[PDB]
Amino acid sequence: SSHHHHHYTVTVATGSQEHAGTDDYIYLSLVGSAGCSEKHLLDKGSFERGAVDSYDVTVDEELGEIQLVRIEKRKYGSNDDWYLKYITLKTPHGDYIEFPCYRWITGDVEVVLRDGRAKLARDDQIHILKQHRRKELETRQKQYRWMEWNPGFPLSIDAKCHKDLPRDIQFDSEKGVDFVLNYSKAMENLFINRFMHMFQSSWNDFADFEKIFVKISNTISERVMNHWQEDLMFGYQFLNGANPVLIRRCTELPEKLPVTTEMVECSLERQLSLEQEVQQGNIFIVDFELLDGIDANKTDPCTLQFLAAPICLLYKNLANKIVPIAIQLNQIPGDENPIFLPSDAKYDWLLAKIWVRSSDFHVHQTITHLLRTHLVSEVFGIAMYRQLPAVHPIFKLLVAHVRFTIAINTKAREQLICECGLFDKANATGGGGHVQMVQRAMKDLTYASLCFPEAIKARGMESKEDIPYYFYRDDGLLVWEAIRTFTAEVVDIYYEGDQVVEEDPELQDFVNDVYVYGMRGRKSSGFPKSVKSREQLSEYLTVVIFTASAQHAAVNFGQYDWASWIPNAPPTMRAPPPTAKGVVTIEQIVDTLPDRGRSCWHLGAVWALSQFQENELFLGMYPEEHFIEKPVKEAMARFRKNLEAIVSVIAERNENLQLPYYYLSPDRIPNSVAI
Ligand SMILES: [Fe+2]
Repeated sequence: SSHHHHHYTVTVATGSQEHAGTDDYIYLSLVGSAGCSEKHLLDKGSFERGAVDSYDVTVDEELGEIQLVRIEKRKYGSNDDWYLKYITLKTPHGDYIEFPCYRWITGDVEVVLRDGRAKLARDDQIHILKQHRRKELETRQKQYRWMEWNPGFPLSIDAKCHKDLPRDIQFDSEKGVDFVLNYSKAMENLFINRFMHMFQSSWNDFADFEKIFVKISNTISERVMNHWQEDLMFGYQFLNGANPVLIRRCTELPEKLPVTTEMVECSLERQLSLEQEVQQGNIFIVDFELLDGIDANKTDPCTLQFLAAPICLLYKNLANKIVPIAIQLNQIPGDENPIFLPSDAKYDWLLAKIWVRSSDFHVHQTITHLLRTHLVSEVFGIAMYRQLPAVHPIFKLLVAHVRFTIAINTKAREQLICECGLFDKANATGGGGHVQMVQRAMKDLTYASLCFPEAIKARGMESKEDIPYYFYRDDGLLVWEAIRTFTAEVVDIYYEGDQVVEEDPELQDFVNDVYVYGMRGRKSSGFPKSVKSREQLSEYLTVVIFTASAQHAAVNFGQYDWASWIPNAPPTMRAPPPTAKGVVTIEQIVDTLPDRGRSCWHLGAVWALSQFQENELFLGMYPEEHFIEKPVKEAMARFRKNLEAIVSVIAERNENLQLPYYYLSPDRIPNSVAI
């Protein structure tokens, strides 16, 4: 695809996208320490998609060391956008200089690119480079401003629809990544259009839903189908499901749950008492205080949707497996909030489990998944684009991990979770309830909650010896330390010491745009207002990236496996929680379960949101060479080797498991949060 033009040897790399070529005029200038260059007109032929064009440009006079490159595109007619990858120069004196672009040029502005050697402001001392940097930040801050989408929410990009973002942060495709289009296209692909708007109609039994499900089911999905009524599967999801972040070891029984040793005698397997067992550390808890006060979806007057705020008490049996031993569906005990038990009627216990699952699904969708992953990543991205110039070593590193984050969130807000959005179709927290969740969850979000080892230890889930079957933790720690090592290497490459980090003005303003605008300047978040050490900078970028890639994928890509069997992850409930024991029948649960119309939308949503791209970039795949220097390439190479080793470790582990756990295998962890 190489084309040579003959009258400095200039090589321009055009993008591989479906539209990266442009037929407009492209003029080029070389800005040197001893002079500037005329606007040289490139070939008249249109730059092609995936192209690499070479041109001979003769300078009238010695320009000295080439520092900057101006690129202008003037429309020949009907101006179309052009994705520039990089520009290489082979100078007369025998020097090869690479300028990474990787940006959309739509004629609107003249783009100015700098050498691919990563630089800190402290390194720049001449008017040429400094003016470029200052002006670059001026326009970055003109282009990337903050906005509050909903009160108490983290600040997001200033835009109403997708087309309102800078194209550099838009999707490569016009309508390529669309919630409406991909969800409906799945509902057709999954062969479920007949139920797309078939509300107020209930599935007559499990068998009917099962016959449609077998043809679309997966491995983990079919296991869920065969084992969703088992205490073992119920407890297993609390460690290795799609939302394995809520369980905490119980060191003292909550006073609000008046559970008794005599109540759990049958589940207990050590001849110890319930309190004695808590003293031993074998009792675990999942408390849904965050669902108390959430308003259920009232958008459908012909169906009442209901939430709960359960407290689930679980036990680690002689097999070192965590299984549920007690469930109270609401927060304040009484005569109408029974504590259901595995000894109760089959369907009392089953309905308790169904409600616990529904609550976990609501938390996952809103708190675990959206807020703590997407919106955090978007905050980091907006701060990045505002405060770190493209020549900064932190920008070159994070740009690949915040790719498609702003755009996916904006598309969500314009199609998915807006007022009367697709979210309200099947979820009971539509109409505003989920909004309140985020607000209430905000004050619980802290910088330590995003640091993985601290987060694991904070709930007491640290000991692999006492809690051996926590694969999510085991893989997460491997990946976290891998990324920490990679980030440490980069930091050490670019910061002589803590003084250089501390004196870095653009890093500090980036951190502060995260603290003030991202977290709203809330003191109780724990976010650094300034980084003064390389260990702290490493940890900060580690939080950023791990939230943007590994954690996000762990919370997203278990949705079709585990939520696909609706009884295992109900998006809504159509009856209030049972207030008495021995009064509920399997039929009544089927009637409490979602209708046929919401079924299709939930299934399509989890399937569409559970998808990898055909040419997706996984952890370490950095095709866009923003870094072009040798030491940083070696650091990336080591990153890749350690990741591949972890892939081997995780595969060998999966070979000996009932149900393998592949979500934290780096070969399935994208770079950024694109869904
Ligand atoms: Fe996600």
